[PDB]
Amino acid sequence: PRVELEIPEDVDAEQDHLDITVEGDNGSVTRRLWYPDIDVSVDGDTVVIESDEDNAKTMSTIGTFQSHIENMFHGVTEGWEYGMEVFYSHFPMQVNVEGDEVVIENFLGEKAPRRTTIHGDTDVEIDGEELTVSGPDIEAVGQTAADIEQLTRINDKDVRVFQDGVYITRKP
Amino acid sequence: PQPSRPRKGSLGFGPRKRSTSETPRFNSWPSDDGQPGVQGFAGYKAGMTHVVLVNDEPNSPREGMEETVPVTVIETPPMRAVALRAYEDTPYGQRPLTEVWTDEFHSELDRTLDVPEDHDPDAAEEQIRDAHEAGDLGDLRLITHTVPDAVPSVPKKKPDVMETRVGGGSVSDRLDHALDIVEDGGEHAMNDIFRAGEYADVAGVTKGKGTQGPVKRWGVQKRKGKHARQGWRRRIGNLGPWNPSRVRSTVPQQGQTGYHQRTELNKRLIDIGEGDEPTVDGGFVNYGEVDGPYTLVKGSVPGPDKRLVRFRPAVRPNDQPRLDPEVRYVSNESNQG
Amino acid sequence: AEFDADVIVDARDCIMGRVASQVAEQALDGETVAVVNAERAVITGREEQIVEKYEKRVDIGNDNGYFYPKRPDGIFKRTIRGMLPHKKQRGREAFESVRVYLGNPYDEDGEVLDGTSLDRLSNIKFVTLGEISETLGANKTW
Amino acid sequence: MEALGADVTQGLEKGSLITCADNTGARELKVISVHGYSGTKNRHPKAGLGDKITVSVTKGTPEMRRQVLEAVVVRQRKPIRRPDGTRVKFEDNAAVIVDENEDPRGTELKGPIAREVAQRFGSVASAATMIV
Amino acid sequence: KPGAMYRNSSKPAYTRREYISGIPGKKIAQFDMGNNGAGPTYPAQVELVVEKPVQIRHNALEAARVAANRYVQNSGAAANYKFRIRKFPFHVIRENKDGMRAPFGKPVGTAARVHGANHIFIAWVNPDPNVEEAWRRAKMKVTPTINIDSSPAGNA
RNA sequence: AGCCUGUGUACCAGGAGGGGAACAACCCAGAGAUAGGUUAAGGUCCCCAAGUGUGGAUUAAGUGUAAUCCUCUGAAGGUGGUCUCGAGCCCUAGACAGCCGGGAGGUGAGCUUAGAAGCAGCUACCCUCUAAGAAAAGCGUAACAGCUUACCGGCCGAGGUU
RNA sequence: UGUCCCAACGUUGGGCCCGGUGAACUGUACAUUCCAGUGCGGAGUCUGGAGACACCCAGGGGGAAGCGAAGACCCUAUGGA
RNA sequence: CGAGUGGCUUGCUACCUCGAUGUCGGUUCCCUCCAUCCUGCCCGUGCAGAAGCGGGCAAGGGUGAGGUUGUUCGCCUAUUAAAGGAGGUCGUGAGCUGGGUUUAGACCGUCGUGAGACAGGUCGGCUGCUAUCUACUGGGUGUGUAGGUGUCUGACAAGA
RNA sequence: CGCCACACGGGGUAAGAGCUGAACGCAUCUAAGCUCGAAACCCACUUGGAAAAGAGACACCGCCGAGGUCCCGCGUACAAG
Ligand SMILES: [Cl-]
Ligand SMILES: [Cl-]
Ligand SMILES: [Cl-]
Ligand SMILES: [Cl-]
Ligand SMILES: [Cl-]
Ligand SMILES: [Cl-]
Ligand SMILES: [Cl-]
Ligand SMILES: [K+]
Ligand SMILES: [Mg+2]
Ligand SMILES: [Mg+2]
Ligand SMILES: [Mg+2]
Ligand SMILES: [Mg+2]
Ligand SMILES: [Mg+2]
Ligand SMILES: [Mg+2]
Ligand SMILES: [Mg+2]
Ligand SMILES: [Mg+2]
Ligand SMILES: [Mg+2]
Ligand SMILES: [Mg+2]
Ligand SMILES: [Mg+2]
Ligand SMILES: [Mg+2]
Ligand SMILES: [Mg+2]
Ligand SMILES: [Mg+2]
Ligand SMILES: [Mg+2]
Ligand SMILES: [Mg+2]
Ligand SMILES: [Mg+2]
Ligand SMILES: [Mg+2]
Ligand SMILES: [Mg+2]
Ligand SMILES: [Mg+2]
Ligand SMILES: [Mg+2]
Ligand SMILES: [Mg+2]
Ligand SMILES: [Mg+2]
Ligand SMILES: [Mg+2]
Ligand SMILES: [Mg+2]
Ligand SMILES: [Mg+2]
Ligand code: NA
Ligand code: NA
Ligand code: NA
Ligand code: NA
Ligand code: NA
Ligand code: NA
Ligand code: NA
Ligand code: NA
Ligand code: NA
Ligand code: NA
Ligand code: NA
Ligand code: NA
Ligand code: NA
Ligand code: NA
Ligand code: NA
Ligand code: NA
Ligand code: NA
Ligand code: NA
Ligand code: NA
Ligand code: NA
Ligand code: NA
Ligand code: NA
Repeated sequence: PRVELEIPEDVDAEQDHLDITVEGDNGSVTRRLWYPDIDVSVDGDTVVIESDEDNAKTMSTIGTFQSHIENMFHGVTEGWEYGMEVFYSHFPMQVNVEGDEVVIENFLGEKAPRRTTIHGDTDVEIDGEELTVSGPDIEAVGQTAADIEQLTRINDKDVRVFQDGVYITRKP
Repeated sequence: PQPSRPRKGSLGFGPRKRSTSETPRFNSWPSDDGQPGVQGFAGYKAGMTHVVLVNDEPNSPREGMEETVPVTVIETPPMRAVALRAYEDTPYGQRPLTEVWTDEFHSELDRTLDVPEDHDPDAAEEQIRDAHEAGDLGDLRLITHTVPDAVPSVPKKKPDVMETRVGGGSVSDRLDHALDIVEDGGEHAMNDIFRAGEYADVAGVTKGKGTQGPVKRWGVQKRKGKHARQGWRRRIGNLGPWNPSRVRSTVPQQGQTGYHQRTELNKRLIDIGEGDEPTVDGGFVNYGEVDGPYTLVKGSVPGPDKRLVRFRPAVRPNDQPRLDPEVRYVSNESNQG
Repeated sequence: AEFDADVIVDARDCIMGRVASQVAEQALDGETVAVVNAERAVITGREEQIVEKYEKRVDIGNDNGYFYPKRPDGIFKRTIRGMLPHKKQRGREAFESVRVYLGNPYDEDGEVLDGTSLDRLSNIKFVTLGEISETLGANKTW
Repeated sequence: MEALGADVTQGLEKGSLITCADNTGARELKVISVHGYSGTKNRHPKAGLGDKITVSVTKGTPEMRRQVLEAVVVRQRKPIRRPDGTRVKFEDNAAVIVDENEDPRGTELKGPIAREVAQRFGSVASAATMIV
Repeated sequence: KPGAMYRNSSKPAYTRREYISGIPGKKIAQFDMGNNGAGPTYPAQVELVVEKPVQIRHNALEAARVAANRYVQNSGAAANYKFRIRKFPFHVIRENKDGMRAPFGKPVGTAARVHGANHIFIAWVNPDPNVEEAWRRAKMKVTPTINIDSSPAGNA
């Protein structure tokens, strides 16, 4: 097999060994694409994912590499953003970004603040009861969002009753 | 049904053999946080007395009130860092590289060592600095020793030598600091390292009791009821099961008990002074009278009167330091009666 | 320190056992050998299982004892001992005239024995001796 | 529980017969258990000052006898160490019957009581005649 | 008692009732189910084919047959289909319930001997194979692994 | 059952030597001494004599590297893990999926019922517009609304489905 | 009331070292073993591995299916009383 | 109804020991297993909370004291986070104990003509040995590394 | 029976919660990659440890003399040693 991805005019993608870096106006993202017998290369204008095998496991990865790369293209140009909405019922939940990590205070009356460290060059801009996670690296971003939502996870009581927490509102 | 019960004694202090060096050897040092400094000091145990203090604990419903504390007195006269030893990182751990010695030696340091008569301080210092440049310099420590002669109650004069790590800011900054200390005469004091109110880990070789039975050596029961009248009183039921057909080392047996090294963690330094204020009337039993640089350590301290004990800034404290505790009274009443 | 190795072998990206097999065969022919860059040797397999075996070996034991290395250093050497009749005179000789090192303390670059090399390009299920050691709890002195 | 503000040497055991320092109609008590206590193979459960124990009435009024009530140790013969290093010991081992809420079943407490007991059992305390 | 005790065809044939007495009755209720009034005039005919010679206790048969027929009530108590269990528990079975002394056992039950590849069950249905499911539930209660086979039916 | 009791036969007993990790009866093998040679069973990465042998394919579980067996377990039941081979049907007159748009009216059918309007129950299930569109397959409502399946069109582009 | 919680300290005679006196039990051989396996199915000696520098002192007895007694139980004898 | 795992129960078998491999219970002391009673992390719920119920990972640690009974088991009490189970020659008598089983004495009941019997009860009724080897706990002397003093390193080992 | 001291925190996982993601345009926590996550695992901490046969390292003293044994007074040590 062999797939060819024509890189966007806005982007530049270079690669040495198993590492691929994509750079655009929005930034740069590097990724390790390592899988048995799958060669990835920057052919001037196009990125080529090729292998000599065709068994399901390979094709499986090939497809994974593809989307992975395209997501990079998108990230360095348009970028990636996740929308989130803080929500509480009795205790006013206070979400602030302090340093390289978002902090949630007074969650369910909790004296102890809840926090998580942001991943990579992800921007977590908070405006009122709305959050916006953005960055050129979908992996980082996607996780930063997810962590934030996970951070208000609750197991001890009924969730249908205790719904406080921050949630992903819009997925890229 | 046979009730459960925890095994007798711990398997964390073994083998339970006599110690190699009557002088303690820390196997862990504090973290390199603050400024450059020697991470240890020593002295000779003297005895015990209590002291009244002001509840210092902020979380105590008694903070501010009187409180009698048991304190062990320790004569901590000055010591002398006679040399700076350097270690290099290697595929097989840390290894001593060279050493920087001095010329000014205590009149009686030759009762233990073969004091240097010809030593090249600078080549050594160079070798080290070239190691650091290459970045193969491992931590740095000072060969130190005590001055038993300074302590009348202690019969020995032959000094007790021991290496102690120097932790500081940058390696370069503490390397220098070390050299400065050594170069002088190596002379330093408990004040230069500790401050009353701080916590310290006190090492030392416990009191020896020769061979003892399992009952005392491991805390196993004595024979009870009628079993105690039959010819067995302080022997354990059995050395094990039929199979495996061998006696497992984990079974409590007779042996050398005491005279083991013990590093007692988080001891609070109640006060570092000098003079004869802590000394008791009649004289500390089997020791003598104190009157010079001393330390007051809260609680107990391993080892018997006259044994060399070693201090180190706690490596795993639990509380925050509450400096210089107010001492309203120190009992000087006779330890006899 | 100083070892007149008639042969210096580089284990980096080489299948431990396939190296050990040949290193034994040679030492028994009277060859003094030195294995270099142990920490970079590899063994194929599902990492998780592989570590369970080695970890089990560290835990095995009794009063009589079962001393198993944790450093990629010994690991390799014990692997080689297993291929020599180390309790016979001949064997102990062949085993003693062999030495494994972390990295390379020599000037020369070791050679790579035929059929012991692993292509990282067409291989993802394998582990580094060093990796194994870090799990066992060794002190990454390399 | 709350810190007694002292160090105690349990002077009592399961099976121990103490005095009922109150006018409930119960004269003697028999320690059966010690609230919150778990001992060790062969160790007789021990109880001391300020411990809430379970009891059975050994001597007293017919209607009080044989009853399994709860109580609190108010005094013991074995010494207890106070913050200033002093030791304190009483003339006997006595306790006071108490209820679910820890309020004295009785009206009056006969004899002295260790101050420390206050810091745990108010109503008992606020019922005391003499508090040493 | 377990099937492991009588599931193999290792004993001689023991079926002569003229020399055996005390034979427990068969738990099997019926051998013809569905519309037995009508004859095999159906488009589709599937069969449950056993894959290894074994012995099947009347216990297993009844439980295997009920489970399927009882389930074939996805079609109605008087639905349009005919079910058939072509095997009968002929082989008598004993148990030695003295130790090994005079151990010839006492009749405790009967089992039908099925050879590998025989069809123990046969159902007739119009293109409405709910039956294929009635059998995933039937060979669920018999010792052997089984093959659900369809004969007249190319309406795939 | 490494159980009890027959039968035919070969073995152990009373049978060495070679192999099987060890091991009476499993494999070769029936054996005077000594000597050279070639094999048998079994084996050729090391321990250990001889292949890190050749062409090709599968497996990723360290499955496995375990003829036989007290000894080597692993079963009914399950698997869109993966490889191979076959059959039917659909597709550049654009398939399979996804996304967009459409999903109309007579009419909220009749009947029952205060009520019922696709969708409580009962009966029927008719024709118009059109490129589609049920007298409605699933939710949802007190009943409506609302959300979608069927059905049609577009975008897209290669095989797809059983 | 130390039978117990729960053990402590002490006294006397031993124990330990020295001089003198001076046995016995036991012994196919070999023997520094451990974990598994195998074997007449309960191995220091076989097989695979592991561990193991030699000698000596004290100890409490896990193993040698430890030593001591041709099993008193059970069955068998064309036994005895 | 059907397929299994374990080797704690019971039975089957008669391979091992009758020139003896000391019995039951308990006790003391040691290691282990997980099929987990508590403790940590989880999933579901007929999950509002609190308290539970069911399930998953997990054996680090814990799992105790008493009343009757020789009892194992079990019944009962009060505490408890919980008061889980099992293997180790049903671990453990060259360690203890000796209540029970199982000698000789004796009674009662039933059977027997009788001597006497009991898969009945009962009162009484013995616990040997100086450790050769091995094992382990502690303690020394030599030799190897190849002149001495002092200070360390750390392959690995133990811990709850 | 009295008194003193005995963490936390890192790292990797199970179950489990998730991210990105294909085979299979969709979907999907998994197939490649990744974030988290147990009193359990590794480190941390205590204790032993040159007999680790790769039998170690450093400083000084000494090879006609450094140091050590015996000797004498005693124990912070001890059954002999
Ligand atoms: Cl006892
Ligand atoms: Cl070990
Ligand atoms: Cl060997
Ligand atoms: Cl691979
Ligand atoms: Cl209790
Ligand atoms: Cl012949
Ligand atoms: Cl493996
Ligand atoms: K016997
Ligand atoms: Mg709740
Ligand atoms: Mg006796
Ligand atoms: Mg005194
Ligand atoms: Mg006084
Ligand atoms: Mg007891
Ligand atoms: Mg014969
Ligand atoms: Mg060869
Ligand atoms: Mg296997
Ligand atoms: Mg087989
Ligand atoms: Mg061997
Ligand atoms: Mg005989
Ligand atoms: Mg007889
Ligand atoms: Mg006669
Ligand atoms: Mg015996
Ligand atoms: Mg489990
Ligand atoms: Mg355990
Ligand atoms: Mg009792
Ligand atoms: Mg037993
Ligand atoms: Mg037991
Ligand atoms: Mg005996
Ligand atoms: Mg014994
Ligand atoms: Mg004896
Ligand atoms: Mg008796
Ligand atoms: Mg009796
Ligand atoms: Mg009796
Ligand atoms: Mg030698
Ligand atoms: Na005796
Ligand atoms: Na006695
Ligand atoms: Na025994
Ligand atoms: Na491998
Ligand atoms: Na090990
Ligand atoms: Na019979
Ligand atoms: Na089946
Ligand atoms: Na023959
Ligand atoms: Na053989
Ligand atoms: Na394997
Ligand atoms: Na006494
Ligand atoms: Na023994
Ligand atoms: Na089984
Ligand atoms: Na059995
Ligand atoms: Na015998
Ligand atoms: Na016993
Ligand atoms: Na556990
Ligand atoms: Na009981
Ligand atoms: Na016994
Ligand atoms: Na005995
Ligand atoms: Na963790
Ligand atoms: Na050495």
